[PDB]
Amino acid sequence: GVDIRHNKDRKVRRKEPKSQDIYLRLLVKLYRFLARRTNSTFNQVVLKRLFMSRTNRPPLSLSRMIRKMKLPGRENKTAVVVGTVTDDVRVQEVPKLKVCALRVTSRARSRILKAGGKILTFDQLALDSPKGRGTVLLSGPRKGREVYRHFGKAPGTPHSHTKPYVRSKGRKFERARGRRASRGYKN
Amino acid sequence: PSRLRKTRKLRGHVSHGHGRIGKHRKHPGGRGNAGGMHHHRINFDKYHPGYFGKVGMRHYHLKRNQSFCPTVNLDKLWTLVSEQTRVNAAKNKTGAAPIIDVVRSGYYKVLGKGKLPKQPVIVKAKFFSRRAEEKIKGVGGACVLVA
Amino acid sequence: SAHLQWMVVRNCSSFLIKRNKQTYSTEPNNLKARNSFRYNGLIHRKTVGVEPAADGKGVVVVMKRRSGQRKPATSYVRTTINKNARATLSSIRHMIRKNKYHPDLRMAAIRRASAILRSQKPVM
Amino acid sequence: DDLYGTWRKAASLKSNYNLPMHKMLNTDLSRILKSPEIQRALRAPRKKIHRR
Amino acid sequence: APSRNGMILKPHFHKDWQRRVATWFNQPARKIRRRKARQARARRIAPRPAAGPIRPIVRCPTVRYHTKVRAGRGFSLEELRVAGIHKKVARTIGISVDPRRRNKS
Amino acid sequence: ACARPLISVYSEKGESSGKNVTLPAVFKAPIRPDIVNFVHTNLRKNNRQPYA
RNA sequence: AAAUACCGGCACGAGACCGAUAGUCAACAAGUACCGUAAGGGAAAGUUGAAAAGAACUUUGAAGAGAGAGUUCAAGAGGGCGUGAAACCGUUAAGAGGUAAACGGGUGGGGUCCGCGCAGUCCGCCCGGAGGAUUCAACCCGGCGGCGCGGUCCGGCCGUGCCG
RNA sequence: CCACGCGUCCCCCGCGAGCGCACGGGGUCGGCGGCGAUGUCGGCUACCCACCCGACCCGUCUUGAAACACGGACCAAGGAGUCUAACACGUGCGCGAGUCGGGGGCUACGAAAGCCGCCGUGGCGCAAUGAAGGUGAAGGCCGGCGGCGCGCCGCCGGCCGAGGUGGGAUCCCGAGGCCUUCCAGUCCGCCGAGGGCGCACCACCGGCCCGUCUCGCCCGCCGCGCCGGGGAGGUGGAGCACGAG
RNA sequence: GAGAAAGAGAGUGGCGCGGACGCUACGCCGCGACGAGUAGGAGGGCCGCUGCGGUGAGCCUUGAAGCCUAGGGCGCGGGCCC
RNA sequence: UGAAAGCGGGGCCUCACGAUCCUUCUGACCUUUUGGGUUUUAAGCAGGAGGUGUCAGAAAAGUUACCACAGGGAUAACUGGC
Ligand SMILES: [Mg+2]
Ligand SMILES: [Mg+2]
Ligand SMILES: [Mg+2]
Ligand SMILES: [Mg+2]
Ligand SMILES: [Mg+2]
Ligand SMILES: [Mg+2]
Ligand SMILES: [Mg+2]
Ligand SMILES: [Mg+2]
Ligand SMILES: [Mg+2]
Ligand SMILES: [Mg+2]
Ligand SMILES: [Mg+2]
Ligand SMILES: [Mg+2]
Ligand SMILES: [Mg+2]
Ligand SMILES: [Mg+2]
Ligand SMILES: [Mg+2]
Ligand SMILES: [Mg+2]
Ligand SMILES: [Mg+2]
Ligand SMILES: [Mg+2]
Ligand SMILES: [Mg+2]
Ligand SMILES: [Mg+2]
Ligand SMILES: [Mg+2]
Ligand SMILES: [Mg+2]
Ligand SMILES: [Mg+2]
Ligand SMILES: [Mg+2]
Ligand SMILES: [Mg+2]
Ligand SMILES: [Mg+2]
Ligand SMILES: [Mg+2]
Ligand SMILES: [Mg+2]
Ligand SMILES: [Mg+2]
Ligand SMILES: [Mg+2]
Ligand SMILES: [Mg+2]
Ligand SMILES: [Mg+2]
Ligand SMILES: [Mg+2]
Ligand SMILES: [Mg+2]
Ligand SMILES: [Mg+2]
Ligand SMILES: [Mg+2]
Ligand SMILES: [Mg+2]
Ligand SMILES: [Mg+2]
Repeated sequence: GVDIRHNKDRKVRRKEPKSQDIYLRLLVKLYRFLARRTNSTFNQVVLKRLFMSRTNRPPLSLSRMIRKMKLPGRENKTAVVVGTVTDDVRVQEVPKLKVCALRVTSRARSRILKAGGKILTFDQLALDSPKGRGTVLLSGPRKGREVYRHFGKAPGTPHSHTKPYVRSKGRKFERARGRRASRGYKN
Repeated sequence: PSRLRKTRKLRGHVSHGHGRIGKHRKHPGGRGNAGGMHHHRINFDKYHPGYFGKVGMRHYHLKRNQSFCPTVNLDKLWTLVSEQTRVNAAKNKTGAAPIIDVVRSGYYKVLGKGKLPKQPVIVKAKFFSRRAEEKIKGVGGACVLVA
Repeated sequence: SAHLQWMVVRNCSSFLIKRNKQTYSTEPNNLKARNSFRYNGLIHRKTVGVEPAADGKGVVVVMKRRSGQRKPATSYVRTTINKNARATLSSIRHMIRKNKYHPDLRMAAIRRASAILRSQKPVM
Repeated sequence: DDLYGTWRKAASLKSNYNLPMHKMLNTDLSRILKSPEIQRALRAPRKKIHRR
Repeated sequence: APSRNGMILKPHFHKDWQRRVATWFNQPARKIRRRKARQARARRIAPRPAAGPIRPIVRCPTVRYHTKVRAGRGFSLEELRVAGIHKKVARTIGISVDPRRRNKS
Repeated sequence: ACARPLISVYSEKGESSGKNVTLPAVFKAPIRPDIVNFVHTNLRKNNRQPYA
C-alpha cells in the first residue's frame, strides 16, 4: 500500500450555504458564475462570504463603515458588506455612502437615504461592476461576539483573563478561593 | 424531532454509543455537582475558580429598588430626544440650548463615555460623573440636578 | 420571475412525480415531460407545448403570449394542425425558429409532434 | 396595503410594521447574465472536453 | 461528573416535582370563562362603567418608580371631604374609597 | 419588482367590470418557502391536544 | 362574595393517543373465576354469515364420527366458526445419503416455470418499379401570434425616481 | 546534411494549392458458418443433488474465546438513551442597539388565528469594578493673565481632534505593451514593474475606567472641615478602546 | 489545449429558410491520487413502520390490507416492483 | 556591615511541611451595622497563627461457624501448564 495518513484528507470548508433560502441561492447561482468566469478574486471572496454562516458574517455597523470609508484614498468608492449594515446611533454626520449589503436594517437605510447615498444589493452590484472594481470590501468584527470572552486559556490558570460561566454575577458567585490571596491562592 | 437524532443511527450497534469497556453505568461520579473538594478538584479549579468559601459582608434584607440607579452615556445622550431638537438647536441663532431631561427618558445617572457634538445642552439628571460634567461644560452647557 | 418560481417549484410542485430512480413532471406544457428548468412550462414568459387534438387527427400546438402573464385564461393560444407529417413538423419548425420563440426546445417540440403522429397513424 | 403597508407607507392597521426588504431585487438570473455589462467582463469559455 | 467547561448548576428538582405540576392547558378555556363572566357583569350593571368605580391618581412608592403615576386603591377621606362628597355616598355614585390613605402632600 | 400592475374587478356575471384597483405591495413581498414551511410547522403544533 | 384549586361524583364534548400480549386490572357473566385463615393477591377471555338460510332427507356404526344430498357468492366461513403465518407434524412428488448436519467460491447435472422464443429487429434519406388523391409552390381574402431595427408613430400605467 | 531564393547597409575571414498513405488524442470489419414447432433454444440468479478448494458457533467480558468461560431447545408477538427543566457551543430564520408578549385584554376546524403599544410592566442586552462606602471607560497645540535658579505650565478664549507599529484577503494609481501591410494617431478594455489607503484577525507598544499601594504638589466653597476634587508612577479586574444582541 | 504578462477590439489621417444531445446548476461533465478497521464520531438513504397537514381529477368488490410461492427482476445493501 | 567596591531581604546548594469553614491576634482618625445620629457589640478588608503525617486536607472499634447481597477466575484454597 501507500504510506499515506488520511486524517486531513478532506477539506472541511463549504461548497454551498446551509440555508434553504432561495434569494441567497440565486445570489450564489450568480456569483458561482462570476467566480469561475472572471479573473477577479473579489468574486471568489464574495462567493466565500455568501457561503458562510450567520456567525461568520457578523453585522458590520454604520460607524465602522463611516470610518473605513473616511480613510484616505478611497473617496467615492463602493463599500461592500456581506453581512448586515446596522444603524449606529452614536454618530451624527453621515456622508454620501455607496453601500452594498445582503440586508440593511430599516432606520439604517433611512439614515443613508436621508444623507443622500444609495443602497444597491448584490444583483445590481454585479450589474454595476462585475469584477468588483471600485469596491472597498468590509467585514464586521468577528471576535465581537460575547462567546469569545469564554474561549482560550481557562480561568483559574495564571495570566488568563477569561470570563467564566456563572449563573449570576455577584458577591457570593465565584469570588473566593481561586480569586483571592487571603482565601486560598490567587491565579 | 426524534427522526433526526442519533438514536436512529445507533440501532444495530450494541453499546448504543457509550462503549464496551466502560459500560454506561448510572452515576459514576456522584450526583450533580458532587465531590468538588475531593475528586473534581481539577475541574473546579481549572474552570470555576473562586467557587468555594465566603467573601464580603452580608446584607440581609436587600432591596434592588433602593439600589436602583441605571446609567446612560454621552454618546447615547442625544438619542433620548428627537432629531428635530438637535437640528433646530444647531440651526438656532440665539444660542438657546435644548434641555435633555434624562430622568424622563428613564436614566438616573449620566456617565461620560463618548464624543459629544459641539452643541450646547442642559442635561437634567439625578447623578453625574465627573467626566460627564466636564464634557458638558467643555462643550458648553449646564448640569442640572433633580431629586 | 422565472428562477424565483423555479426555486419553489423544483421540489414542491404537484406535477412532480418521483419513483423508480427517475423524475418527471406532468404539467400540460412540458416538452419531454421531465423536471427541468429548461422544459418546465409554467414558470416562463414564453413557452410552446405540443398536444394531440381532441379529434383523433393532428396536433394542437400551444403558444404562450407576451402580454397576459397574470391572466391565465387568455394567455395560451392554440393552433390545430391537421396535415401530413412533413408539413406539420415544418410548420412547428418555422413557428418556433422564425418567431425566435424560445428556440431552446424546437427540436423537443418536433420530437413530441412526431411521437404523437406515429401514435396517431393506425396501429399495426 | 392598509394592513400590511406599502414599501414606502407603513402599516396603518398594525402598530409598527412594514413589508420586509428584498435580499436581491432583479430576480431574473438569465436577464442579468445575458446583459452586456457582465458578458463583457468575462473570460472565454473552455468547453473542449479533454478526455484521458 | 462535570465535563470540560460550562456553568455549574443547581436545579431545584431534588424533591418530588412531577406529583405537583400545574399545567396550563385550560389557559384559553379560562380566558373564555373570564371573558364571558366579564360580559355578563358588564351587561348586568347595565349603564354603569364596565371597569367599575373610579380610582385616584397615585404615584408609586419606591426609588425605582416614584417618577410614575398609576391608579390607586380609592379616594382618601380628606380628598372626599375637600371635594364635598360624603364618604358613604361616594361608593353609591361609583367612587372608590379607602380610609387608609394618608396625605403628606 | 418595483412596479405595481392594475388588477381589474370582476362582476358576478363573470365579465370584467369597469373598476380597476392597483395591485397591493403585499403581492410583491418576497417569496420564501423556508419561512412559510417553518411558520406552518411551528404553528400547526398549537391546535393540538395532549395525550398520555 | 369575586378572581382560585379539583386524577371523587352527575352530565357532556374533543383527540397528530392506544387498537385485544396495546390501551384501565377489566372492550366479554371483572375486581368475576381462582388462591390465602386473614390483611390482601387477582387473571385469561373480541370477530360464522348480508341474512341462521346453523346442513331436511338417505346410508354404515351403539355413539363420537363419516359418505352422499342441500343452504350460501363462499363451508377453501359448519355453533370458540373472518384472515389463518412460524416453530412442529402427516402424506404426496422430486432428489440424495458411510467422515453429524449446515456454510463460502467455482462450475456441472436434473427439475420447476418463464421468454406466448422457434426463420428473427427496425428507423430516417435517396434510386428504380407499380398504384391511389382534388394535392404542392406561388398569389387573393380573413383571423391569430412574434418582434429602434417605427433611431425619434400616437395614447395610457407604474416607480423601492426627481423637480415644481 | 531538419541547408536552398533574390536586393541592399555593417564587420573579421508572415495566407501556394491539391489529392493520399499512416507504428499518429482507447475497435472495427464496406467478413463469415451452423441450427431451429414437438422437442429444441436462452434464464447467471431462485429448487434439489454431485464434485474440488475453503470452512470451529454465535452474542459477550477479555491481554487473548471454537474453547473444558457464562447466556441460547425451537417459533410468533412485545422489548430498552425517552420526555420536562437548566446550561454551553455549533447551525438555520426574523428583527437589530435593540429584542421578546410567554401573563392579561379585544374580536365545525377554532383550546387555532389576528390584534394591542399610554398593555415593554418585565427579562436579556446596551458598563464595569469594589467586601462596602462608592466611583464609573481619548488627548494635543496656540493666545492671554527655573512661579522661580504652578520650560513646566494653575485658570480662561480659539484651532486640531478619538491612537501607533508589523503582517494582511480585497481593492486604487500605472514605467511599458498586448501585431495583420507601414507610420502617426484617438477611444473601450486587458496584463503588469513598482507604489498607495488597508477589512476582519493576530502579535506588540501606547491610552482610559474600578480596586489597592507609593511619592508628591496644587485646586473649590453655602457650610474652610477628621471636607471635596485633582496628578505622577506600579499593580489586581470576568472592563473600555466606534455595538451584537 | 495553447511552452512564453496581456484584444480571432473598434474609429481618424498618409438559389435552396437549415443546423443531434444538453442545463432536475442541489444538474451534468473532465481529470488525478486513494479504499483495513473494534470503542467512538460524522454524512447520505428514491431503506423501512405508524399517524398528521398538503398533494397524485391516485388505486380498489372487473377484488385493498394481510399471508404463501421450484415464477420474472432491480439495487453493493437496508429493501423493493411485477 | 565595610575605608570602599560591594554584600545581605535567613541557614553554601539539594528536604525540614498544610486548602475551604471556624477561632485568635495585628493594621487604618478605614467600610457596614440597614429610617437618622452618638456609643459599645458584631460583621468586613488585608497579614500571620491554631491542622488536617491517609501530608490537594472524612469526625469513626470489633465479631459472625446464624450470616446475607452485587460481582470477580482482575484475586486464593485442587488438578493441569512454564
Ligand atoms: Mg491500496
Ligand atoms: Mg483509515
Ligand atoms: Mg478528518
Ligand atoms: Mg461500530
Ligand atoms: Mg457517546
Ligand atoms: Mg458490555
Ligand atoms: Mg465511563
Ligand atoms: Mg475499566
Ligand atoms: Mg449518565
Ligand atoms: Mg481526600
Ligand atoms: Mg464523559
Ligand atoms: Mg381591573
Ligand atoms: Mg373543539
Ligand atoms: Mg387478546
Ligand atoms: Mg389480534
Ligand atoms: Mg387487555
Ligand atoms: Mg388473543
Ligand atoms: Mg377468531
Ligand atoms: Mg371467500
Ligand atoms: Mg370466509
Ligand atoms: Mg379460520
Ligand atoms: Mg478442505
Ligand atoms: Mg459475558
Ligand atoms: Mg481473564
Ligand atoms: Mg479490549
Ligand atoms: Mg480448555
Ligand atoms: Mg463453569
Ligand atoms: Mg458471567
Ligand atoms: Mg444454557
Ligand atoms: Mg449559533
Ligand atoms: Mg474503511
Ligand atoms: Mg533593595
Ligand atoms: Mg554560614
Ligand atoms: Mg467546607
Ligand atoms: Mg460457634
Ligand atoms: Mg461445628
Ligand atoms: Mg487468573
Ligand atoms: Mg498441584
